[PDB]
Amino acid sequence: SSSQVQLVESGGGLVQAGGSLRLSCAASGFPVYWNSMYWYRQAPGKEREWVAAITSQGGGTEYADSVKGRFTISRDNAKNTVYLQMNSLKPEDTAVYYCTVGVGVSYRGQGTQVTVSAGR
Amino acid sequence: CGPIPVLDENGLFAPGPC
Repeated sequence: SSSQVQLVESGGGLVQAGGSLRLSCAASGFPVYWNSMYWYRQAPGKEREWVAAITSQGGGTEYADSVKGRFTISRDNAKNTVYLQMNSLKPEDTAVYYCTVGVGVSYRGQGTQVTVSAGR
Repeated sequence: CGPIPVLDENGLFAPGPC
């Protein structure tokens, strides 16, 4: 049942530039270890932007150039959750972040709002 | 609250929201 597949993102919020955030994508209805998964972001008006991917099994991880060295994607196979560690946050990182899974049949979460402000 | 054992159709548990 495709219905049983669920992705729920949390961790978003307000944070100052240079700060850090940990996003969680909690998955149910399927095992995260066996399914490549992706983080996307979407700012209003601008087009959707792929952020990172974690391949099933040991296939590794990949990152968009804008985030290389700043973000880390990881996976907890037991808890069936995928994380996005966000460090050295800039204002251009403001967007809705959501996770997705699936080839041919794609599923996605609603997203979690991340706002990065500049400070003194 | 991290996932918990949720009863599936097959009478077994799978990760789900708590």
